[PDB]
Amino acid sequence: PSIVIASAARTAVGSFNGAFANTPAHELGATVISAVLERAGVAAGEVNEVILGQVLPAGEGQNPARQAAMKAGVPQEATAWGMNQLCGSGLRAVALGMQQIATGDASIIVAGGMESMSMAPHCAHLRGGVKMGDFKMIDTMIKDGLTDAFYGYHMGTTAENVAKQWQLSRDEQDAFAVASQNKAEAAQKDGRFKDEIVPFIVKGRKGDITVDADEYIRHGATLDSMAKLRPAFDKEGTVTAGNASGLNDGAAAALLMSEAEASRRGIQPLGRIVSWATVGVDPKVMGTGPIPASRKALERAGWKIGDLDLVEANEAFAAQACAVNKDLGWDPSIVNVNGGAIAIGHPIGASGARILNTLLFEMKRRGARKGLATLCIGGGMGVAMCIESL
Amino acid sequence: PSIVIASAARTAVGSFNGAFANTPAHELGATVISAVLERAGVAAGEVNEVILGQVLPAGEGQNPARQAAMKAGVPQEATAWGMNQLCGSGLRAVALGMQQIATGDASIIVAGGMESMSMAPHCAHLRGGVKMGDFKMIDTMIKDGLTDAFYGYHMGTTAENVAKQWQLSRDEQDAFAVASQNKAEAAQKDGRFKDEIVPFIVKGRKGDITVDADEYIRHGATLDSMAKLRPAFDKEGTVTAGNASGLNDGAAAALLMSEAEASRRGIQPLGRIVSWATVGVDPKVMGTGPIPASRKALERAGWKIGDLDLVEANEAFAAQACAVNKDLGWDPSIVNVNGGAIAIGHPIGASGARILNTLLFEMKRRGARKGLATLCIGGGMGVAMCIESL
Amino acid sequence: PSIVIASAARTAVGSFNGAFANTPAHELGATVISAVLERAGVAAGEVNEVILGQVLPAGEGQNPARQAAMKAGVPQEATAWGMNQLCGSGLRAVALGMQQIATGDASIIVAGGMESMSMAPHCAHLRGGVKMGDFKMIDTMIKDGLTDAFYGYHMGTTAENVAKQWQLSRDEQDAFAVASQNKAEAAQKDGRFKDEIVPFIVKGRKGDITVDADEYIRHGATLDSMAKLRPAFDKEGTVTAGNASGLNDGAAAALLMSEAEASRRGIQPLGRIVSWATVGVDPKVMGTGPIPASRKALERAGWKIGDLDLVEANEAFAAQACAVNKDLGWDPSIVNVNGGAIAIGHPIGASGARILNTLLFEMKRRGARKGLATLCIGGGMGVAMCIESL
Amino acid sequence: PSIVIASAARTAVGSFNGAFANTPAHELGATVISAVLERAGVAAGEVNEVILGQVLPAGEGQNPARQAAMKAGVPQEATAWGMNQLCGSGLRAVALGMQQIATGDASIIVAGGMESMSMAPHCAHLRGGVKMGDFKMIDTMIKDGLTDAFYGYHMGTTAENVAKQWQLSRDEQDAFAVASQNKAEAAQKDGRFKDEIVPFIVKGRKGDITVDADEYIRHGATLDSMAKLRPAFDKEGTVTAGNASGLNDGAAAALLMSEAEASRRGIQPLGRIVSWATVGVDPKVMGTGPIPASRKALERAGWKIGDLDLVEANEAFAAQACAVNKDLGWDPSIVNVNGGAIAIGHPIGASGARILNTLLFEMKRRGARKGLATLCIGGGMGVAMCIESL
Repeated sequence: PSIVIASAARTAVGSFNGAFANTPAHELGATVISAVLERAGVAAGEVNEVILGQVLPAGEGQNPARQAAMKAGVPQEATAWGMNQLCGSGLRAVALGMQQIATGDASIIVAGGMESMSMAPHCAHLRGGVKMGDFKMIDTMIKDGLTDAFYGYHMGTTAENVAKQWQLSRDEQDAFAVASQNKAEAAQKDGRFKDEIVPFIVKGRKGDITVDADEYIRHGATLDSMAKLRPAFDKEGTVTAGNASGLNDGAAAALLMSEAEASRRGIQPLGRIVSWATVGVDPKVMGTGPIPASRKALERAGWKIGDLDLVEANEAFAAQACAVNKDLGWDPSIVNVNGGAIAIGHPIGASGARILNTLLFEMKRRGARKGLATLCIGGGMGVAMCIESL
Repeated sequence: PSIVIASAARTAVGSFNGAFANTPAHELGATVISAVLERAGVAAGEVNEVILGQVLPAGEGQNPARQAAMKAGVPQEATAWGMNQLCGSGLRAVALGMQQIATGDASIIVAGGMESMSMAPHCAHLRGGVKMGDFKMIDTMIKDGLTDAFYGYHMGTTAENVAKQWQLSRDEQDAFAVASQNKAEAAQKDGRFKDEIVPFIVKGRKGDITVDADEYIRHGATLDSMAKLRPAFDKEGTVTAGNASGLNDGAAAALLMSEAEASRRGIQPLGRIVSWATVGVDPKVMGTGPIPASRKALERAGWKIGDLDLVEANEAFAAQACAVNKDLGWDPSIVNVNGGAIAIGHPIGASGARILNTLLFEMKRRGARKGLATLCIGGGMGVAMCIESL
Repeated sequence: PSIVIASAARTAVGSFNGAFANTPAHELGATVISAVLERAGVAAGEVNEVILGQVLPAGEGQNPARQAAMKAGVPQEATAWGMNQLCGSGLRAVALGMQQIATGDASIIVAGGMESMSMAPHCAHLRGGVKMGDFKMIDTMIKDGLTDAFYGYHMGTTAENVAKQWQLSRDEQDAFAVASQNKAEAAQKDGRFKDEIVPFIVKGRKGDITVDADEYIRHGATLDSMAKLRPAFDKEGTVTAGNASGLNDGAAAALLMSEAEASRRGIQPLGRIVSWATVGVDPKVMGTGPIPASRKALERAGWKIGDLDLVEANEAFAAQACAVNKDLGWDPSIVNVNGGAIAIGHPIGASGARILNTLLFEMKRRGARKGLATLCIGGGMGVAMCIESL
Repeated sequence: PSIVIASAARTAVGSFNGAFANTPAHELGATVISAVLERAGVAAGEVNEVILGQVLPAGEGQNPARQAAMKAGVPQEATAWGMNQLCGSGLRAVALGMQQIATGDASIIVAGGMESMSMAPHCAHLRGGVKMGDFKMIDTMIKDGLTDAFYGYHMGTTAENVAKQWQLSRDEQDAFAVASQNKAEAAQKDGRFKDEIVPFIVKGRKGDITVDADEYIRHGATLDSMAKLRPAFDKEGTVTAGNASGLNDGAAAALLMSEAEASRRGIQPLGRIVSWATVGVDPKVMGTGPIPASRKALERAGWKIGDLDLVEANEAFAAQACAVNKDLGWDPSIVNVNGGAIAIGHPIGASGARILNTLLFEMKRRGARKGLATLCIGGGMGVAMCIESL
């Protein structure tokens, strides 16, 4: 079996409690579902199934994958579900949709992710009732999204372990950070993010606001302002708000079919899924995930690391990203060419299909042939996908 | 590729705020992951992935699939993820595990679902603040678990939708409920749940307790206690607490590998998987989804309805249970043979793997060669899976 | 001016989440207002104002004193208000009521207090929003009722402070506690609380229940059972759940008018208010408040300590009650002759009027001429009142 | 006995979730206590008691009046208490303080009120527990401050009741409202609130901010802007956000002593308390409370309405302030000469002391001999006080 991504689409990535602050994740998904359809020239009625990565759906109601597909004009007769491999979710769902077609269970899939970190609620187990004493209202964003369930600290603490252990300085983390911002700023101003970003309409009482730009990219980000910041997690540490990714909203997806079905319907695919892999790692240093995963991926495809023409390797933190690129040995000038998540955002469920978009459209936009994606995952994992142009 | 369930186990279904009142989902899943590896005689180090359905993880921490897997002693090596096709999750998880192996993406999987409806919290989105006025704390079990996202009403009102369309009166639904309970109270006492139940140790402070019995099986269910219950959803309706399944906790799973690997390891499998399907229906009448799903999977297997020796059609509601039995027309006597969910419980995320357990052990018990599981799903879907024994 | 207490009444004191678990404090208040009126032969239309101490009114609605007055049939032309000097409240309200008559502003006042520690809610300030991170739902009973605002610790710690200062052993404290229980039991059995208690009807759904006995009094309390408790505030402490008072519900009040008015009406009053006083102490030793307050009240009356025939010294904690008794040196045999708050309970805003009721009805029973009621107060205060029989 | 007001002060009145959005009421109180002391030349060590009206103390900790006293340097030997007669509180407190002096129980009292409507929390009674389903988090500001407990509707509905009863047009109410704003703007600009206001320093991480101006007063308020507003309580009503007072934070107080004691110390007092009164009315028309309370206060003083030189009649709503003025018939030109609560705000427990401050400092500046302050009260009450210059 041979599967292509016929088309791809993402919302812009919103900043925490910003442009999308009150926008449910499935709203962002419904637009992205309609956009991949409209891009490939496929009708909504032809979709066999909608898969959406999503980490924090508490309070959005029954199966927000189905809400997203239904709002988007997908018929009741198709199916829809969500899944969760954390930061890996958005790219994994694409691998899961790829499997759907390989087995002869579906022909055409919409796969990706969607997150609204903004709309994640606070929660408390209250059925027994609280006879007396204070109790906690738990921020599900932190608890279920960013906190290690075994060691009880933030993801930023796992980045410190990795920084200490590869001997990455506070200066090196900030230089990779200021670089990521600079490459994103240059790309946005260069209209490199136009093709992939589908504009989203935030409906309001005293005004509709059209959002088609990444609002988290800081313009003119310097080395002086970076170096002034405090360590956010470790009191004598190195990882900061500046060289770490942020809390963000967005959605992103890809319409998948068999290669020959694309051809039939006169589509001109953005890429061909040659391989994928997920692998586990020690939770303390989850950020190194992308090393074994990208090496399993590459083995599965039959490529050496030096065959890749372009890479998106997620920037969860400046610490881990640098360590991944140090290990893998790929030319840093092909990595994250239009910047990284430190500049653009980290909408967790969406993140993997958010970079799938950036790589596919840049593979298009420079005539690259081979190209990989990879992301570290909390609790100790990595995921990757190899993509070959047609 | 031919894929076989080498083993299968499940916790007892627990009552709502009962024996597993304060037991998180991943503790029950962790018992279930151990008991499948123990029964097959396969170690945890051999497991590539853990795939667990779960509808209600809010509050539980990052990726509880990974938590259940690490507490099982499946090493950091393997990966693990959660997924959500609502009541269908537990069985879909099995189909997906089967998919990982069919595409050569892995060797050995443990697929199923878990659910603590008891531990599901109240929540509200409070980042914007509430400048003034009262607000609602939302019961996530109801909002994300049981309430249709489109018409905004509970699944017991979709059972009024189906009860009117197939003219199923109150005396027909009280007949199916008592007799599910009677079949369920006959199996539990006669030991027919023994094999498929692994006991769970509810760790306390002043007394460890061992649970190993479906506590939600009321003993001596008469028709006269059934007919005096008031309607629970529509004020002049036919769906009461008596002719519907309840809120419950539990976990349920299966070890997957190729037939040639089980054949290899000297494992006599519970059964080969021959097909599966999932189909969407009108969300108003969501309980008719097993009808299309059972028909699609029966075609993918090459079977007829008459070929089936044993069947689990999950009893979400008495209305929709008699609606699938009427349309599909299979012999009533070969279906939900040991009773069903009205009598056992409805642990949503795990319910799919709960009935699949019951099928595979009652397929080994009576010498059935063919068996279909199937389930209705909120938002309007169904899932089916055909199993032949070896 | 000479002001008398024409009549008094109180409810039984309810155990925490016991008989009165779902009864708003103003319902208890309304019954006691009705009772004082009946008992004095005074009509509700004759009341000028109602003054009710109440520490924990959150969620009860606008000015619960007014709610109580209105429910009791006191006319809309009268007025009502609440006040808060913590445990001193119910007694202070009586002094404030006396002052309305002394200054010629009113003729007829109903004064006392009311409290439902059970119905006190959890709260959080949510207007600003909680942009990110956990937050506490605060138990208002603990925070506004029982925690010192300066040192941050519970009243129980102030008790340890006094235990250490006065070198009071765990054995002396436990003895005092058991004595309280045994006195209260004996008094209850002999009918000594009948005159003071007005029965309260708890209106249900499946039956009304009449409460006319103090439910917190433990019958057959043993020294052993007290000796086996663990310290409740300091892990190497002496103050326990046993030798501390409890968390309780109740109301209590007095009807006041001038001595000349009672004579006009032919009323035989329960007592003349001869003096009162309130004084501050260090918050860390707040249990000592009764010492300066009592001495100041006695000086104002022109009485020596030895002139007192009966004393109600409130038992917040055994440690502080023992310190008070040691310092003042009054004959312990005339203090709390029918037991105290360790046995009976501590409904904060009501307590001072609860112990006035006990003192008044006992002084009548035994023909005692001179009495005194006193309490300690959180944050370092005392209140006392001198009463003489007519 | 003859009691004087030796000195007075208030904070600026803050807008809802404005300047004082995160300032607990006792911090504002403490600044006002320090101020009255400074202004009278009286030391904190000389204060016997502090009495502070406060409607919304939930979550603030034990007895915020004590907390305010202690922060201001008032010794632990003094006492303090809070009280609640709703909007009447901060004026009622002054009368209560007067009575402590008249009955010989104290020499020096600090009395007024304090309120942080901004900091009032949301709450819910959670001890029994929520077995299942949604429940309400109740805004304590609305529930305990602004909702009638008998009729279940907002104070603004009682204003509509008065508007209908007195036939007061939308246009008359709006004219009154604009006049209030324009009078307050003029007084603010001319420096008339400087004498009464003590500046309050709001402490901040990145800057302390001094607040010495009433921030709620609208500059350049137009009749057209008022006329365009929608009714806020009744869809065919007349009462709007514009012609109602607002939700506000502030504190305000008076230092009291005997006339002879002021003379001993060489203090020129702001006024002698000549009389006070409080009376009840029907809760449905609570806005009329000032009518019988004022008449009763004047009777007690031996004054005719025509004898008054200046009046502060608090403006909870235009409708009721108009009714009061029409009934009493005092010259509108001497009422609220510096504007009123519609413009300045309505910090509920502080308001009666805020208007007394405004009355006193205006009497001083214009040499007015006789003054009256009055407020309406939720639940159907009025309070009034008569003041004469020395």
